[PDB]
Amino acid sequence: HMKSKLPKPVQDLIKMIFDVESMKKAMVEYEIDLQKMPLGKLSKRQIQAAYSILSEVQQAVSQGSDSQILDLSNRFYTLIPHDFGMKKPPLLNNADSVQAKAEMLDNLLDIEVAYSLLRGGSDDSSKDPIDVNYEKLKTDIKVVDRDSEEAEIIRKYVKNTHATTHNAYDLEVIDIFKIEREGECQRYKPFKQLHNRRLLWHGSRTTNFAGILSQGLRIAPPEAPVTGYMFGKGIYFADMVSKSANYCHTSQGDPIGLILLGEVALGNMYELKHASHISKLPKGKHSVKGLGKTTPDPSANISLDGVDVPLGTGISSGVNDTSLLYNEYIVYDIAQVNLKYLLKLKFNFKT
Ligand SMILES: CC(C)CCN1CC[C@@H](NC(=O)c2cc(Cn3c(=O)[nH]c(=O)c4ccccc43)ccc2F)C1
Repeated sequence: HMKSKLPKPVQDLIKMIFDVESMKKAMVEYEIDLQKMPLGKLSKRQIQAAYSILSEVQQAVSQGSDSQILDLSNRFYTLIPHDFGMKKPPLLNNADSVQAKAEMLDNLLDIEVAYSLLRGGSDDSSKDPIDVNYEKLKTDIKVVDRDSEEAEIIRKYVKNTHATTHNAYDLEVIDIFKIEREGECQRYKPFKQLHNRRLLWHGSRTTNFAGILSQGLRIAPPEAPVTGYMFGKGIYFADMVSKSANYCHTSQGDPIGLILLGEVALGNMYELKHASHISKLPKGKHSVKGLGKTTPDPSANISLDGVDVPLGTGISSGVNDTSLLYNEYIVYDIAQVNLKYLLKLKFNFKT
């Protein structure tokens, strides 16, 4: 084949996110049986069906027995097969079981998109598959220059917003990509001049990124249990890099992770201290802010293309009885997100 004229960082990114064995490795982390439910047999209607059974388990948990829960728990394992042998699988009887399986199904939908792109489309042996798979993302990916002003700001945002409670690792920036999804700037147009626009982190495991870069950051479907998410079904961001970095699910077994920096139109923020499982904001509000105990220093804010970057060192917020150690931002319209950068990170585990 032609050998591909993309930059080397962009080629390694494409290899990373379209890695088939990594998708299988991700599925087994959720205790799924690849013998019964392999990567090829995965589909949206199976995942939505599973979401719905998880919504029924939510219902029984919220109204209190282990007799009826058994039936609802088993119907979930029917739709998404798990690897337990001749088993008796673990009972899904609490809020944690609902949250845990909801976050799995979240990941399965992103993996299904990644694999469907991979096994959809055309097969040209004369083209480099790195180029072929790059075009399927419908995203322009350019490498940011390490001496640029935007690179200095971004590295400082990584540097300053690593929390003391997440000091089992620290992060090196390997590559900084400027990204532009097809039609996203057009979709963002109603919110482009809205007040309180902020550059915020979104971390996910590397097997989600083909899905994210093709479909954008999305909302979990109607079938999904709204109790499974702390502030309901929206798109979640953080202003502390380490908080988002944790959702990469790096370890000593693959700490090369990916993380987004997106422009989020927060507007009038509906501020909250504790969990509120809502599927629609109160009138006049454009986002939720989960109030953190710690927050980046408001006086040390910096502008990048007219977008605030909260890159100050973590200080006390003056908020008392909150569930959250750090801030949290949620939007419930996908048009309020415009993804600007993607960072490839280097997790130095000190344990
Ligand atoms: C399931 C599939 C159709 C894609 C639908 N969503 C794309 C966005 C994905 N998930 C989220 O935005 C989300 C992500 C999390 C966890 N999370 C997270 O994964 N990364 C973060 O940076 C983060 C920051 C603050 C709080 C939570 C974070 C919790 C609830 C969510 F709804 C699922």
